[PDB]
Amino acid sequence: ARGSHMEEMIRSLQQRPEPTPEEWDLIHIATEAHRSTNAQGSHWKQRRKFLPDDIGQSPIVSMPDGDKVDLEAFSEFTKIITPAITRVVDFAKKLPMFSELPCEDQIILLKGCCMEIMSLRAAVRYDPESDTLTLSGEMAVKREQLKNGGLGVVSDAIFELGKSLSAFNLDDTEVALLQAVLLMSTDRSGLLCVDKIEKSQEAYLLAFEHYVNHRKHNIPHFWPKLLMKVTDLRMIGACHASRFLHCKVECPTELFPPLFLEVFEDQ
Ligand SMILES: N[C@@H](Cc1cc(I)c(Oc2ccc(O)c(I)c2)c(I)c1)C(=O)O
Repeated sequence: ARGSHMEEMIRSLQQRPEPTPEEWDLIHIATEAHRSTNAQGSHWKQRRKFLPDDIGQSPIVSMPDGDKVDLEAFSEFTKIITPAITRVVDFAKKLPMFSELPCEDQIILLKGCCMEIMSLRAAVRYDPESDTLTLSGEMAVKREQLKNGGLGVVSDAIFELGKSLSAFNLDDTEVALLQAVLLMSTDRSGLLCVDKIEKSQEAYLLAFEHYVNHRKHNIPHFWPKLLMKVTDLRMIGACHASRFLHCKVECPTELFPPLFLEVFEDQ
């Protein structure tokens, strides 16, 4: 019927496929890679400081879509963006299927997912009571502030994602696997090792579907619902890439930290 008598008893309430031992090892590695690079781990809610409320209310630099930029808010956010980008690279480097790619492939994949991953890490720290996001576990920001400091409607999409993810009760492994599925994408141009990257994505997706089955979440249809959030995050990444091109047409390079320009000054 099954396996041994013990195995069937332990699996008695399981229906759905659980992770294999090899998937559990993949899951453990990705979870630890995320927790060792996710800032302020559990400490974030006490240790975050609100962005002063008089910053972000003065958008005066024009943009093509008519959502203007407040340069002082954009400066406060870019001031802390280089350590946050650096943690996404630290995370990817800790995944063996990423670190074994050619160096050129690893840079293309990191450029392709960086905003998706930093937006997910802000959105999972949405706080319903203050209606804020937390940036790098330290800066609490209101919708108006993040919208006027350069993101424009991107910030609304991240807040909407953050508010919707509260009911999903994601744990650190789910966040780490959504990050690995975002990272291991072949939807980018100029990759060499396409088949290998697709195979990794498929291994991460299936470990992730089996870990979701293991967790027995209390909202129904959890796995497709979570896939639809991955799609929302890729839309957020595309919106940000379009918006960042416009930033650079409008504003001088001196305002953009070198690593921020490198990861996104892109297509
Ligand atoms: N909160 C994340 C890091 C994180 C840091 C920052 I600054 C963010 O804001 C952005 C992002 C792109 C931009 O062009 C602008 I202007 C502001 C976001 I959204 C996320 C972490 O915990 O790693």
